[PDB]
Amino acid sequence: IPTVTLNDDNTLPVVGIGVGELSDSEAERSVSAALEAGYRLIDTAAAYGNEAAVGRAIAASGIPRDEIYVTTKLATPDQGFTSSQAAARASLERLGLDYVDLYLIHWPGGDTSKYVDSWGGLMKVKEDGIARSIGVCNFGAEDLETIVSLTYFTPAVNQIELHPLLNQAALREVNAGYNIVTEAYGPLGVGRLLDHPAVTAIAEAHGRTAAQVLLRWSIQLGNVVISRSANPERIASNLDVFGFELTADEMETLNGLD
Amino acid sequence: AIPTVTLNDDNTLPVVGIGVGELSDSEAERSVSAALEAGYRLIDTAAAYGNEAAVGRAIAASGIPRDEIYVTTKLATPDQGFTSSQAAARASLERLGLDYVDLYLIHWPGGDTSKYVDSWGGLMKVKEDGIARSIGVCNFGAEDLETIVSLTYFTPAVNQIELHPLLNQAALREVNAGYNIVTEAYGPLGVGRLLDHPAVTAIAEAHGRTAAQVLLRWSIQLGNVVISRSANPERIASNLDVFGFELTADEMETLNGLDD
Repeated sequence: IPTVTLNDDNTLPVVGIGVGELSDSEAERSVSAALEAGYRLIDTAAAYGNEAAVGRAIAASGIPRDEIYVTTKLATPDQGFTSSQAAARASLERLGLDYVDLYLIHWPGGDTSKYVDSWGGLMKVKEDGIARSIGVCNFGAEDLETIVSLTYFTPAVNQIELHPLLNQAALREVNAGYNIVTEAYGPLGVGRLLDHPAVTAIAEAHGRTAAQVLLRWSIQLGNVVISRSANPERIASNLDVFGFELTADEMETLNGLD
Repeated sequence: AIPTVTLNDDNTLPVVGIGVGELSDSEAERSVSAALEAGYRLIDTAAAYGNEAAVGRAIAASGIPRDEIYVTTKLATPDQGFTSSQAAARASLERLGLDYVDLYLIHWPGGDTSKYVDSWGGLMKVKEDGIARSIGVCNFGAEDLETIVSLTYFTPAVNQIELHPLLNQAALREVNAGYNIVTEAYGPLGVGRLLDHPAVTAIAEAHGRTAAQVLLRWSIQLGNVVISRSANPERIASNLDVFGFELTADEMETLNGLDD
């Protein structure tokens, strides 16, 4: 499956699975199903409380470590320069891993000093080999300008809620301007977009599912797209989004919903 | 006691409810059963979800009097139209195993304006016939609302939209209030991420409440009906316990400032 090349020369798959709001057993099952299906990009977070579960599914998968792309995140209670560096290490211990592929600040917050410090900490985390790449979630233009101007180190990724009713055109421009990759989560709009008349028309034109169209659109925007879990049958279906492309007109239609 | 909102048609709905979007029949039956046992009475389903029969099985199985339960379902987009929406409402009732629904909604306006205007006229008949106590819409913008109100003279009771502190819909809530339309929020946790937002966590700590409880309480204090995505029996019972505390004006202001 296709990759994007990050500004630090590392690569990520353009699709992954997220495990937010999953219990330990649900998380472990979901990751294990996704890996069997062909997913390699796994999105977790310390705040989810299920890193150990995800680590267990990874270890049992029998897939080589270097083919898996593990993302986790700094929990908000652990924000800060010194504390973030310890937090990343604590996540590794829970995951049973020697490194993660991508490590993210989960939220900037209104205290600029805290997220600036967190970013300086994550810079040390990358330097130390603890994370291959570093990035952020839900940073606006001003938040990005602040870390770039004060630290001189640009995030690899900015993770944001993105779907045709919230297409994030403005922020994608800002992201791309800094050579930051946009990572989309919530690609289905809380399930509602699966019945959107424009989505259904395009799905029917291609003989694909509504979810497939939603995902393919996001991929064609240049996004890395994270699907929530899921079920073995739907997981396999969602991954099957590289055998068709949406036309310019189809893109324009979906682009006009926001 | 779970408080209600009073709709423009004089009917009332509980201020909190559970949704079964993206659930299998098995999951929906389990989630609705759990929610009802925990004290939820407002249930949000849709024809497009394909789990109406499962939801209806759970409602029937509960033994709770029908008149204490508030069932919402929705017109699937393939069924839009004046004549077809009236048939669709009845097909939903048959799947739900019910004689009426409390709230019946157009799922999406769509680019075909004639289609949703006709759907709206059909739903007016559905309400006239007693098949739905109240009728409304999802994801209608100001132009969509002006189109249906100007052409049909009948105002929706509810406008259901995604709404959380990173997408607070202040503008659409103003549009809705101008028409005396109740805003119904879904995705109140922002795909789960808001559970770890520093401002939410500080306010949760101030109250000795969970982050989810603060997020739902905020939405309630905005005047919304708030639908929670289906969760575990432990979580859903916790999420329902949002009426023994109140966010201060400062706390509201903080959570209101997150979407900029």
